[PDB]
Order: sequence, then structure tokens, then C-alpha cells
Amino acid sequence: NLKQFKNMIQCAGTRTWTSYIGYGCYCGYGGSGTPVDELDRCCYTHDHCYNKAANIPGCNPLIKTYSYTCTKPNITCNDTSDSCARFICDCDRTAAICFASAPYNINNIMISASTSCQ
Amino acid sequence: NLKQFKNMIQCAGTRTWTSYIGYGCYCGYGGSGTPVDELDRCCYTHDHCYNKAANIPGCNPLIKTYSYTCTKPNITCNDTSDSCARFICDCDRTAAICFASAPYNINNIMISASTSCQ
Ligand SMILES: OC[C@H]1O[C@@H](O)[C@@H](O)[C@@H](O)[C@@H]1O
Ligand SMILES: OC[C@H]1O[C@@H](O)[C@@H](O)[C@@H](O)[C@@H]1O
Ligand SMILES: [Cl-]
Ligand SMILES: [Cl-]
Ligand code: NA
Ligand code: NA
Repeated sequence: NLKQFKNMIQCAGTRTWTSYIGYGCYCGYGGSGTPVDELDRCCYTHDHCYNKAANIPGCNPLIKTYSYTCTKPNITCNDTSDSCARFICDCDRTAAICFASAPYNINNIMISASTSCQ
Repeated sequence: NLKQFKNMIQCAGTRTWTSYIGYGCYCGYGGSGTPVDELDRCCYTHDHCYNKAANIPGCNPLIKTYSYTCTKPNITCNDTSDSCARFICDCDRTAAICFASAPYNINNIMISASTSCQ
């Protein structure tokens, strides 16, 4: 769930989730346009992942609690049987790791209303 | 913001926000397919409204705090000047009222992974 994703974010990286509340065209809620950079592409992918999670029975991305461990900076998704849990933990882990490895361009904070995301 | 939306939901209607968390193809996070009914239709519109809110400078639909009053069952958006605030309060108020007036089809809880949301 979302609380687990937040913790994964600071497990794998230096910046916490609040850092990605308003970034580029896709970090945070919804979004449109072309992801402006690597980080924004991370968010773009996560969004789609969550939206695909719905196609799984009894699976709501924001509230589904999965099993995972953090051995800072390593995240491990434990689920195998519970497909919804496993799929969503993967969405979140992938994003958390993507955020950590991607550069954070301060120039791209607050651009969603600009020509960039059109 | 989201906490305000949740309170508007119970201001305007009898059901609270949790009964919408997993309804149809669009209530709750993202979604796809055709909205199955009136209520789902409410959620579909609200999702898009939030999407558009992002096209506004310094506007994040989930954390943006606006001004509103509840005189159960009436919701009033007070903002005029703060365009982001006013827009978002409108999205939420519209959704809150829509939810209240729409029938709730228990048959449509948990269908997002079924042919229905295809
Ligand atoms: O995708 C992230 C976005 O999804 C929503 O459904 C919520 O949970 C929000 O808190 C969050 O900002
Ligand atoms: O990350 C936000 C996610 O929220 C949903 O409610 C819809 O807005 C989707 O279009 C969007 O991808
Ligand atoms: Cl397992
Ligand atoms: Cl005002
Ligand atoms: Na997004
Ligand atoms: Na939705």
C-alpha cells in the first residue's frame, strides 16, 4: 500500500516521498504530456503499474498490504502466492529503485502547468 | 485536499468515502474501460477533474487545502481568488453530490478485473 511505498522510497534512496509530491509531469497525482526526464519516466511507469494492478481481482493499489523487507538500501518483495501483493510490491520496489538512481532536476519541480506537460 | 474530499463525501451523503474505495471501474485509484453506472460515472469525472487541476500552477489535487463549509447536507466552496483552490473544491463538491444522488449497486463492487472494465 501507499504507506509501504513511502517507506520503500526512503529505503532505497536519499530523498523521501515528499520530494516526489510535485515533480515533472507524472510524479504525484495523475499527469499528462511527455515525462520530462528519467525521474518523471519513473513516475510515469509507476502510474501505469498501479492502474494495471486494478486488473487483478481484489487488488486496490493504495490499500493492499504486501510483504516486504528493507535492509537499507535493499528492498525485498516476499510474496509469491498472493499475486496482487506480489505485483504491487514490484510496482513500488521498481519505482523506489528508479527514483534512487535517477537524477533529481530541481528545474523540473513545478512544471505541470507549463508548456512542458502542455 | 483528499481529507476535505472525504469529509465532503459524508457531508453530502449517507455513505462515507470507504464505500467508494473499490467500486466499479473508476472509483478509487485510476481505472479503465467504460464506467459501469451512474456512480462509476461520478468517479470517472472526478478522476479527470483531478487530472486537469494539475494544469494549474502550484496546484496538486491531493494536498491542496481549500476553503469550504459543510451545513449537512450542504457543501459550499468559498474560494474565488485562489483559482486552484476553487477548481479543486469544485471537483470534490461535484463528486460528493454526485455520489450522494447516485444509486449504489452492490453488484458493481469488485468488477475492475472482470469483463466489465475491459
Ligand atoms: O498515485 C499516487 C496518488 O494515488 C492516490 O490514489 C492516493 O493515494 C494519493 O495519496 C497519491 O498521491
Ligand atoms: O497517479 C494518479 C492516478 O489516479 C487515478 O485516479 C487517475 O487519475 C489516473 O489517471 C492516474 O494515473
Ligand atoms: Cl508467498
Ligand atoms: Cl476568495
Ligand atoms: Na502520477
Ligand atoms: Na479512479
